[PDB]
Amino acid sequence: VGACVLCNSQTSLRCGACIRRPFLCCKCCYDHVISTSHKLVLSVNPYVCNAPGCDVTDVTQLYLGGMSYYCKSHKPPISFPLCANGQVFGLYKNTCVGSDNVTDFNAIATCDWTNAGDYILANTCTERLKLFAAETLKATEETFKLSYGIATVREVLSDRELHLSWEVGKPRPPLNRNYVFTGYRVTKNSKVQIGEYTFEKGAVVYRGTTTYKLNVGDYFVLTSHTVMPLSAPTLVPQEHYVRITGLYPTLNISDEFSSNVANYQKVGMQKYSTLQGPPGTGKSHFAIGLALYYPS
Amino acid sequence: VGACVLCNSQTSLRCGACIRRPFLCCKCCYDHVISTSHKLVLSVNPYVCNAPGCDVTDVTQLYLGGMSYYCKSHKPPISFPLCANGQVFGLYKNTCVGSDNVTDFNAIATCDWTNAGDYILANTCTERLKLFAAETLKATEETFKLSYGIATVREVLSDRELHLSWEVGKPRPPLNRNYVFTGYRVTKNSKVQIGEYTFEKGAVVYRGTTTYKLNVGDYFVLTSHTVMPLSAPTLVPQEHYVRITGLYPTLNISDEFSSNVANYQKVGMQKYSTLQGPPGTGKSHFAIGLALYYPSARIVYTACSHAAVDALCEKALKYLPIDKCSRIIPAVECFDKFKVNSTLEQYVFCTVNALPETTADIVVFDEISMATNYDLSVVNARLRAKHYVYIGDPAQLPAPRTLLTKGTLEPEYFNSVCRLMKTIGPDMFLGTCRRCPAEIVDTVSALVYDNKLKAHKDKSAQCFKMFYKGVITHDVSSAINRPQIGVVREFLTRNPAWRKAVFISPYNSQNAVASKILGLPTQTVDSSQGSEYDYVIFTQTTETAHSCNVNRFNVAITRAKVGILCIMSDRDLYDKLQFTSLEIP
Amino acid sequence: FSSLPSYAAFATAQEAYEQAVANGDSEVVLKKLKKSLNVAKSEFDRDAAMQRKLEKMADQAMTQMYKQARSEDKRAKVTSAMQTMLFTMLRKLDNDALNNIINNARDGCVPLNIIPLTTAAKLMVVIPDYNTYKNTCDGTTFTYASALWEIQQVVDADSKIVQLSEISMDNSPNLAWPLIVTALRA
Amino acid sequence: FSSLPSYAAFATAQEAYEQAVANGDSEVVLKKLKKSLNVAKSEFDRDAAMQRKLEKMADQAMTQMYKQARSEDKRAKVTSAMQTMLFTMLRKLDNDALNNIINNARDGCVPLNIIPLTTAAKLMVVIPDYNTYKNTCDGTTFTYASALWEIQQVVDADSKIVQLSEISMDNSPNLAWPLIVTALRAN
RNA sequence: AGCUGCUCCCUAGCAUGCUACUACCGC
RNA sequence: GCGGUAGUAGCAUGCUAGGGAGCAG
Ligand SMILES: [Zn+2]
Ligand SMILES: [Zn+2]
Ligand SMILES: [Zn+2]
Ligand SMILES: [Zn+2]
Ligand SMILES: [Zn+2]
Ligand SMILES: [Zn+2]
Repeated sequence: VGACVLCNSQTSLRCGACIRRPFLCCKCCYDHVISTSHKLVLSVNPYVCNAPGCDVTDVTQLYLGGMSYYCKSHKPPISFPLCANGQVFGLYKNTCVGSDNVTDFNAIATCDWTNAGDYILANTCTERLKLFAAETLKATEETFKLSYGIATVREVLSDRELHLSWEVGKPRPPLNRNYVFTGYRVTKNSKVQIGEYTFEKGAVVYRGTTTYKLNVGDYFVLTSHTVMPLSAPTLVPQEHYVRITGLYPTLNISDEFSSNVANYQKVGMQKYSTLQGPPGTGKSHFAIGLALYYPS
Repeated sequence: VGACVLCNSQTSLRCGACIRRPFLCCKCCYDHVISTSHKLVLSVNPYVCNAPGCDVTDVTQLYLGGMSYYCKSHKPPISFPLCANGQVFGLYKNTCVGSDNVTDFNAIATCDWTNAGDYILANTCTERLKLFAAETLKATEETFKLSYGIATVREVLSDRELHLSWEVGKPRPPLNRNYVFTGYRVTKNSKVQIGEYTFEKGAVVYRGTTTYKLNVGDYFVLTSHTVMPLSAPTLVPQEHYVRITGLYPTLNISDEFSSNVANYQKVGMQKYSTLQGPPGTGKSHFAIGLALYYPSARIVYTACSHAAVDALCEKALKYLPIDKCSRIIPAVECFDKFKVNSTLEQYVFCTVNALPETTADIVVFDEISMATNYDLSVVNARLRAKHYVYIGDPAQLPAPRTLLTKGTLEPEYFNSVCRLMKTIGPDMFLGTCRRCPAEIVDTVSALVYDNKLKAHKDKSAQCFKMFYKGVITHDVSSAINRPQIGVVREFLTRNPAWRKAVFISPYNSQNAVASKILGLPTQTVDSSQGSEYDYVIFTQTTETAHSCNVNRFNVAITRAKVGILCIMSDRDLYDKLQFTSLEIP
Repeated sequence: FSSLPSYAAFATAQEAYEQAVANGDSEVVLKKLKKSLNVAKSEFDRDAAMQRKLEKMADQAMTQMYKQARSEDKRAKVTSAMQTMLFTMLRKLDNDALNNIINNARDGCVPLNIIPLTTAAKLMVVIPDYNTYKNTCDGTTFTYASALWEIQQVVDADSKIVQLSEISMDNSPNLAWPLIVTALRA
Repeated sequence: FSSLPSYAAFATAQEAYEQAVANGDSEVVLKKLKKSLNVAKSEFDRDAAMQRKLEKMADQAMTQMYKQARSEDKRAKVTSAMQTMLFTMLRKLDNDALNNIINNARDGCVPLNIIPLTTAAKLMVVIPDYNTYKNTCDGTTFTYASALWEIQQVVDADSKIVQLSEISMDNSPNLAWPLIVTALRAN
């Protein structure tokens, strides 16, 4: 129960066949369901033919019958089309404004994040649609990272090298620290705690976070966390105040931030400023000078 | 459950979308709901759509269904229109008479109190309607004063000055004592108790009520009280009795109140009499001579502000037996020599904000001009006395109106006592200006006062007027003229004796900079009554409706007894005032 | 309910059928007025049924909300009505032992403790003036609550014991008058 | 029910009826325009009355699921409150003495009526009268449950602070007398 | 601020049933 | 002239739901 994605109108409908199950308003949700292959919608209850042994998942095939949603042949004589007027049946019926341009949201919902144009879409669409772009991006690759094989150790060569088998069916992630593995100790009960390692070819060199001795049969996975939805936008709106509000300037300055002081002169005046950071010019120096200029 | 505003018919309906939620009768309430944008009505239960998740607030869209009020699509088949016959459904249905002319009270309810015509309406409409005009006016601007930023202190430079930040989004209130702040000490739990200060620009100079040391991060707010609807109208009807009833005259009289005694002869024979109270003629002398004429009576010395009741307290220290006196202020520093909170005594010295529910013989209400309809009615809500005495004068000063922007409010319509004071004339006055010389008293007689004020002693030949033009610089809530600070620059040179002619000013910040250049004391024109100095200098500095106002500046002129300085840059008062004039240096 | 528009049409139809049955001419021409009059009581008792129930709906809702208004106005004044009712019952009670102390408290003799009922035990009765002293205390005996007490410890308001013989009219304006006259029952 | 395919058709049928009634040509014309109002009436029978029931059904369903949504929100709120109460009251109990008393059990299961006895950091006595006060809490220190406690903050029924010198024998009838003495665990 | 049990009053809804009026259909 | 169905209104019974109050352990 909240606001939909494009329209932000208060709604209670969530697309089941969609990646991250966001809120959608009646007209907005119907626009999504026809402009995508996302044919599942999930309100405070599931929209599936509740008669025993039915498979139908698309909303259009469903009709309301009594205290449930029914398919073609399972309905009673008294029925009603859930998909009518271009807006699906759902809570907060009249308080739906719809979105004129929905194909961007349909594109992000049908996106596989595979080419550069997808990322152009990720940063071209509007504010919370692009927050959703980042959300769905990270979601797709975290579901991806476990769909690789799993690094089961077969034998112990010596220190810093091992031999690894991988399960049949799914491939091998690359040979770098890009994909950080994490292992647990297989026992008679369960798997508990190795740590984060990264493997390259020797023989398989293993770079472990800590000092540890492994035996045959222990295996490592590319774990993912539980990605929750965000609240705040990418960054706040820009506003330029008249003066340094709420901060007390310093009394005297040292030389090695003089060229830096003339910069904190302006950042203290307004909310935020993007910092052109060419590498190694005194960058963390630039950050500590913020505290030197304002200690409290 | 009570009577409506216009019809006074017994009713039970209260307009939800209205400012102060008053009672309205069925037809009367409907007349309001269609003649305003106030589309909310609130009876013993709320008239909204009680089906889950509805937002309709107008009454017309509502229909009765069963034991509730329903909207268009939420109703059962059995329904009934709440809005029928031009009278909305409500208790006391038949006993409604309706009002022929409702648009006045619609205008007051939709009023924002922005222009002078709003005040003209506030005083032209009928009795409880104009009391409601006062109610709504005040209620509005206390909802206004807290819509400004909060004065959060940032730094402690030194004594008497601080650094002030203000919250983003809402503006900064004017820089005077007009907007009295109040502070609390922010702690790990809550905020508690600093006190009432007023801030000006240094740096932020803070004028604190008491001595106190502040730190970083403490903030003050413009607090409001809980404003609760009055009972009585502005003043009781007039009735002229045959004789002084309920009072026993004196045996012999002192000279200094003879011109007053032949006055109290008539305020004692009827109940009330508005007193043309020209500044400084023995006004609190008038007040104390009431008790000198009638000692056993209870005389109620009050005023809109404590600093004004202090004036009547001053002459109680010398002429009134203190055995029978009372000083009433609740838990501000004032005259506290009398016994504090003694209700049933003869002389009660207090301010309208704290006068307790009592009954007394005669009242003396200092400064009837600084007060609005509100307090001048709550005094009657406080006392139904035998005789009422109205000290003050509209040609002195009104309360500072924050929402009054376009147009000025004329002498007529400050409050109800200002009504009959120049339509049927004042019943009463004193003509012996114990203060002014012939240079000022004749000038002010031919000003607004009906050519009244007779000379006291002599033409001092010490009051000066000189014409100028000036260039004006104004930034936030003030106005500073450098060249008119540059004419006092050189006139105070050849005089070693006018060092002690206190600087008066329209806006306090201009003289606050002048005192950085010169050092003379300060004075606010808006609240100048109470103290008078022999020698004072002043500059109008402005031709708009601040300083060239006839009565706003009459007070600045009238408080000097021998000499006064008035640098005139205007045409409005040059041909109208006459002092001795000098050339331009 | 007769002031409804459909009543006029019903009356016209009834007059037509009265004329027809008074003439008794045809079989079908009057049957027209069973296809036009038997309908005339279909948009009449349909319109005059719902309004009659609406009347009682409005009446019941008004009574409910009147009762709610009375209930909200009663439970907001209890601490005046209780005292009024109590004093009316007390003056109806008519017992001298009560009236004595009620009058005494009406002029000032408020006890500073629960009035003891044993033959022993202590009592203290404020006395703020002298005329009050005249009626209550005579010599050594204290008359209060229609009882006979014994005067022992007269004292002024500045906590100084004041003797009994001192109490007289001329020297009365010499004492802190709120006396606290402790005594014991007979 | 005014914007349905049937309002147009009934309007056309009645328009023909009135036009040919003003014309009034034949009895068969009246029969046709009566058998037209007697069939196009079925059109306004079901097209505007069964759909008049679907609205009732749909509104009923919508309010039911609104109520269920509120039902499932209250659950989240009560769950959060209960878990917060658990996690904030746990913070007070885990002294080291609890570890010392549990680690020495043969199994790890200790009775409940001995945990406060040998771990509580504050005792609360309630005394009805001075006679019981003298045999329990006399003086600044006293021993209960084989420990040593020291007295502070003695209070009474009205919960006003009472100093220790006041409770004599003769002063006792002048005190609200469920006196509640609280003491600390001395060491 | 408990667990039952009985009884009155009001309203709502569905269903059932009954009765009356109108329309259609053949017989 | 009958039957049946569709309607509309009225009435009754009963069952459920919601609210108010009282008695008994
Ligand atoms: Zn989707
Ligand atoms: Zn939407
Ligand atoms: Zn199905
Ligand atoms: Zn209103
Ligand atoms: Zn009215
Ligand atoms: Zn509604």
